[PDB]
Amino acid sequence: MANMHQLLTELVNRGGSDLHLTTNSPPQIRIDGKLLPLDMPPLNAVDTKQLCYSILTEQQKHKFEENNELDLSFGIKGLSRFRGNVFVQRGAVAGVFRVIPYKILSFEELGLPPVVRELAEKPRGLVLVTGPTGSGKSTTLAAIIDKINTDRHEHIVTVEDPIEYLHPHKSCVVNQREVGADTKSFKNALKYILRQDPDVVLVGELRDLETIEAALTLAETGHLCFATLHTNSAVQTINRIVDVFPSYQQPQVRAQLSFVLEGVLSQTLLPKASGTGRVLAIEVMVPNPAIRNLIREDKIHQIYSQMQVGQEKFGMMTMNQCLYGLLQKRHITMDVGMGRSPDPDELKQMLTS
Amino acid sequence: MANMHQLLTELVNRGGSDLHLTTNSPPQIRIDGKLLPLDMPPLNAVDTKQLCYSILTEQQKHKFEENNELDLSFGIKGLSRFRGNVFVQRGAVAGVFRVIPYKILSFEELGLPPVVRELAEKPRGLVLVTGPTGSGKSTTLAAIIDKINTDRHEHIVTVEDPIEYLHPHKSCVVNQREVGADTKSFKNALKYILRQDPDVVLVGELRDLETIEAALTLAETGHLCFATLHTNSAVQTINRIVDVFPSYQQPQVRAQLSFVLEGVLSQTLLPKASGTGRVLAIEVMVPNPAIRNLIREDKIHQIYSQMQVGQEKFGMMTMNQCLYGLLQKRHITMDVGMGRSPDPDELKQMLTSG
Amino acid sequence: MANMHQLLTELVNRGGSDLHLTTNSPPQIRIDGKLLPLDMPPLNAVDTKQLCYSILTEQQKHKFEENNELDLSFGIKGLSRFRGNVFVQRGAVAGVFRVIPYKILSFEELGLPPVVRELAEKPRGLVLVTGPTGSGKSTTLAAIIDKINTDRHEHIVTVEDPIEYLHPHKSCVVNQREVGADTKSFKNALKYILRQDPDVVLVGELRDLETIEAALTLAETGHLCFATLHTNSAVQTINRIVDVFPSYQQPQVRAQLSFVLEGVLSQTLLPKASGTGRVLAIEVMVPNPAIRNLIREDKIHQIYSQMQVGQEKFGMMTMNQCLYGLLQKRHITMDVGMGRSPDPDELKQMLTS
Ligand SMILES: Nc1ncnc2c1ncn2[C@@H]1O[C@H](COP(=O)(O)OP(=O)(O)OP(=O)(O)O)[C@@H](O)[C@H]1O
Ligand SMILES: Nc1ncnc2c1ncn2[C@@H]1O[C@H](COP(=O)(O)OP(=O)(O)OP(=O)(O)O)[C@@H](O)[C@H]1O
Ligand SMILES: Nc1ncnc2c1ncn2[C@@H]1O[C@H](COP(=O)(O)OP(=O)(O)OP(=O)(O)O)[C@@H](O)[C@H]1O
Ligand SMILES: [Mg+2]
Ligand SMILES: [Mg+2]
Ligand SMILES: [Mg+2]
Repeated sequence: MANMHQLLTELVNRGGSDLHLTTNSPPQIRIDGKLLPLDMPPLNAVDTKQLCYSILTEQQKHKFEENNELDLSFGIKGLSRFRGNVFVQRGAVAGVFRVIPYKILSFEELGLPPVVRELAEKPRGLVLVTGPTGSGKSTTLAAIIDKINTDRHEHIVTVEDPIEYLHPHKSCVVNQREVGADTKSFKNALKYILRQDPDVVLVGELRDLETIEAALTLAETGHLCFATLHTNSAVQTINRIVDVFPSYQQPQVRAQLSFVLEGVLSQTLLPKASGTGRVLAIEVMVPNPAIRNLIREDKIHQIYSQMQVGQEKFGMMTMNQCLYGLLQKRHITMDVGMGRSPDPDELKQMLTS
Repeated sequence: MANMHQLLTELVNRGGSDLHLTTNSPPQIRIDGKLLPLDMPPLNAVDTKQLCYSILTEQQKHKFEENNELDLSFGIKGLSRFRGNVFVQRGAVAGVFRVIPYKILSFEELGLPPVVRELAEKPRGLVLVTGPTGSGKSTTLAAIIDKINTDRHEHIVTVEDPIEYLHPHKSCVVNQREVGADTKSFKNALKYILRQDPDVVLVGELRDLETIEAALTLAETGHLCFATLHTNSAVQTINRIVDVFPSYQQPQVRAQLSFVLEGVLSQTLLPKASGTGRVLAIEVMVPNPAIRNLIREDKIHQIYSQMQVGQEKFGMMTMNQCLYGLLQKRHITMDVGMGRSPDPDELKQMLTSG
Repeated sequence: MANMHQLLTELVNRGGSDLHLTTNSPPQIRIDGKLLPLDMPPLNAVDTKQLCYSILTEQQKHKFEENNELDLSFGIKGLSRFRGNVFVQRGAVAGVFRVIPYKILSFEELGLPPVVRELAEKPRGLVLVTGPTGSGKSTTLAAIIDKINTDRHEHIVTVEDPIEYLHPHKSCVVNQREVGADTKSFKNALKYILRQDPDVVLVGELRDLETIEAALTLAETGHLCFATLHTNSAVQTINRIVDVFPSYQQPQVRAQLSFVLEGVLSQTLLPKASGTGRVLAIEVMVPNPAIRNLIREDKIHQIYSQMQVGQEKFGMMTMNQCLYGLLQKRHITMDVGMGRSPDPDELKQMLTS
């Protein structure tokens, strides 16, 4: 029946986030978080292998067959780019494919508050975009980087596994290195990045202690560094970074973070109240002198109280404060807002007042 | 006399849990926990090798002869699936085979309380199914996963060594990866699972620090994660997870567990008082705000007191409370209930209270 | 002169425990702990090599010649089984051989108290048989396992280096794996033993931290686990197990031990007062609720006081209490009892009262 080109076109046309191909099921697309099967016969092992192999190079095929795992990205001219993962289950090939649009949407289209636009103007520091899997983090990062590319005459370097969004040069020089092709690893790229005269660097996830140290060094040496974590809040993000280090070296890490941290964004995507589309809920922490002191004084938990009152001055916003605003504008239902609040009793109190 | 197909048929027909093949003994089938020898001549070394090799591929035969060890699963069309272990003792092949039915029983048939069915509706978090060896853990997990498969339109990924229960697609997309064939290892499968757009993940036993960290990460990144441990209670399960980490990092592990933990099930299978069959005894801990606080404040022991009074509100149940109910229903004898109670004095108090 | 078959027959016939073959000495047999030379010419290097090689397979000969060390067991039909060790000294082969009877003696013949028979009825837990080298530990373990084999319909697995006592099936299924032939190592056997549906497992000596963790896991997962240590008392045994772990993880180990421990037996073999044969002296600790609390409370030393008064209720017995009974029945002399008491002044006090 349908070939890979038609399946990916249907994924794009229907606003799906992921296309799933596996044996004994028809192709399925995730729309607004939920899977929907396409009106097609179920695939067999011949189908899944042929469809997934149709978008691989010969080197990628040999590589997938050596490990039964493969991450990759590819483009279909005139349609979209895609991030693919291919694996093996029950002795057969399976694949998942995520849409990466060629055109980056704006801050207001993505539902990002104006403070996120101001983060794109920071000359230096560490900006963290956090949240659960598939919560819009790469899309937010692409919007920020596109703004920098538009407005600055600086050098942007990204290190990606794989490269997702493409950034053609506007006013910046943008260099994008793909792990496994352009560079051997994140570690090898970071070993030479300081000799490449960067101004803005995207390093991906802060996956281990070595990557955290690289990001802290980048942010301390006069660069604007963007990174991601899978944490769910500003406080949880700061604690996660500090606590990976041995107890005797955590004082320095807290001091470094207090100096270089310029923003923490924690995102989630919620189903809209209408039943179509998803809306962004975001917690924003922008450090002020009080928050930087709390970090140095090892009073990280008290940062949440500072965020509750930093709305007008610094554009800060707790997750519950964002859910409150989404509820008053009727963008989400009460069940969705409550089922997502990190503290439902606090959000209840905010409602009853 | 009998061939492997006939021996596995008797295993299934008799409701046994395991078939044992070893030299100088007839085939034996474990029924309700106790071995029963079949009315057959004892096997010799030729018999044990031939019977076990009849259910192996040539690649599996080569690997078994390379290591004198082998785990595997296989199916017999129209009968059942089986998990097998082949080994060598006294210079001869030996084998044990566990039944894996094609049909997944319901919560009611398995003796699982209604709170277990509500765990299958959880959209995120960490659910732990614990207990001793052969206590029904994989069967409970299959029942929960079959319920999710029936009710949700989500992506379920399992990593198994080997794959036991097979889950055909219902309303979910179900991908099942077998270690050693589909994926190199648990570690390699977990290295890529976040790029496979999952909603529900089965990771197997929390074998080491690395697997615990993977399961905690899965649970906090928006997924429903199922895993097993060989601990015997909810409190012992929480302590086991925290205590594997260095002392300075246990605070973060306790904070993570307090956020993501959605359920701990600890099971044991007991012989029925009727003499035929076994009955499930299960301790259920479902975190409420009080328990999550106790985890963060490093007061894990005080969780047991919360479970004693959380029956009506949250469906919680200590093991002794489950044993009490089984005794009231006359499913088990007093000796069996007392002999398996983790605190016989408490169960005695509960019985002679009124 | 005499061949290996005749030397091993003389070892069996004279009730010896070990036969020694080395150059410039006649064959010597250990009877009741003391060596006695046989009335034969001294052996040379040709003799020792020929005698020891007569009981080796070709693979064992190549193996011994590669390492100058070899542990093994073998049987002589109609006579006995034997555990052998072959080594090299002064450029020549030497060998020691221990008798392993085909018929396992009963509890009363071995001098084991009735509480040891009750340990064979335990459904689950950890049972430790401890004592110095050659103190009867394997023989006690074989008697317990034979009782389980007789009375239960369960699965017994032993891991041995090498297999000593053979256990033909009675009511149990008994599988015995020899390290270096049936299984690669203790570690590899223990890696798969939980997938082999065992009920009772013999794991040998708790030689390292990894083996202790395996035994604690077996005893906690619904199995009856038997293991040995070379400790001399119940308290010394418990302390040895806990103290091998780092200080931060000892709380869990004490908690595990308090849950799974079902018995500690510490044996010694003493020469009989008549001058012929040896008699077993044994310290028995069976945990009661008080002892299990002392383990959790890190009050291990106070367990000895509980054993002094647990004779009638739980069948417990300190080593000195056993020596006291052996002295009143005139089984041992005062010098032997005192020369063996771990606290001679306590045994003195028990005598003068
Ligand atoms: N602000 C947003 N509002 C609504 N939908 C969004 C938003 N941002 C991203 N999405 C959609 O969510 C899906 C995931 O996008 P994206 O890959 O950028 O997030 P992610 O956290 O980086 O995913 P992953 O964890 O796999 O790397 C996409 O389909 C995207 O169109
Ligand atoms: N609720 C139950 N009630 C009665 N019997 C059960 C129940 N659950 C499982 N069993 C039976 O117990 C035996 C073991 O089942 P299962 O393999 O699922 O447990 P397990 O703990 O995962 O075993 P293992 O430790 O080897 O992985 C099977 O024969 C099964 O039919
Ligand atoms: N209860 C007993 N009474 C008298 N003699 C015994 C008793 N048990 C064992 N023996 C004898 O002591 C000798 C050693 O026996 P055994 O090998 O079982 O002890 P062991 O501690 O396991 O030795 P090793 O440390 O070398 O492994 C044998 O000759 C045996 O016959
Ligand atoms: Mg991304
Ligand atoms: Mg299982
Ligand atoms: Mg021994």
